[PDB]
Amino acid sequence: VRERMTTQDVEAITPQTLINIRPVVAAIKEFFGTSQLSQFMDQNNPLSGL
Amino acid sequence: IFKVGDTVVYPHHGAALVEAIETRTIKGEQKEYLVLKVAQGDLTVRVPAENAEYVGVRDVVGQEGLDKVFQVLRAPHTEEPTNWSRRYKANLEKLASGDVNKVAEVVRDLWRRDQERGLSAGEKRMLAKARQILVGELALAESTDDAKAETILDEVLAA
Amino acid sequence: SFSDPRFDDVKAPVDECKDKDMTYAAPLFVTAEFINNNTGEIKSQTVFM
Repeated sequence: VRERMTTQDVEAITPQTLINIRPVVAAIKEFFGTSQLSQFMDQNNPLSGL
Repeated sequence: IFKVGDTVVYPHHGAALVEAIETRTIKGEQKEYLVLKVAQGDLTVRVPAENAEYVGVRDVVGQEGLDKVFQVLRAPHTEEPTNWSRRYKANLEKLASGDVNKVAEVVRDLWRRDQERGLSAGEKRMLAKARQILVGELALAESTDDAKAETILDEVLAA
Repeated sequence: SFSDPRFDDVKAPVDECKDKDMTYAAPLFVTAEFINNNTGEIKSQTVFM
């Protein structure tokens, strides 16, 4: 945001053009998958699931 | 000058309508922000009434302005020399100027190009966005429909 | 400036997510806001997050 906050031309930018979500979405998606606290639910019975 | 329901152009976001003017105070000064929201961008933008022309907002183009912009789209051959990249920077600047006449000159130059040679991807995206904003302006200047304005374009481009 | 994170409803119910491998999710909308100090404006939208 602050990077392209100046490269863009003022009196022309919109927040839609400033906000880039791709780093956010990549960060989340690389958390839930491939992170040693995001595990396969060990469900070989209700107690292990619990 | 401005009131509710003013179909108004806003550089660079094209046409848009005002809903009201809110009595908000900034720095001890209850400025009369006009709350305007655009159709294309899908966003609202409120601005003080004072700095309207300074930021560049404008009443829609009158019919004589429409006549002049048609005459500019029916303009002569006057063209730029070599270094298409030079002209890319140039006409991109023209687009950024947000003037209807200059944008029409942009779309006419790209029309005589893509009719004859064939643009590149960036060139075509340029012409597409320019034609988009110009169609929006013409549709809300004639007070008419969308496809009608593009048809008027293609038929005025022809002559 | 940001504000007001709101979730619309999920896009796929649970069983169908599990079936087609769709990750059971839901969209974020964040009412952004851009303000220029020199002249004074707002660019307020409803961004997809």
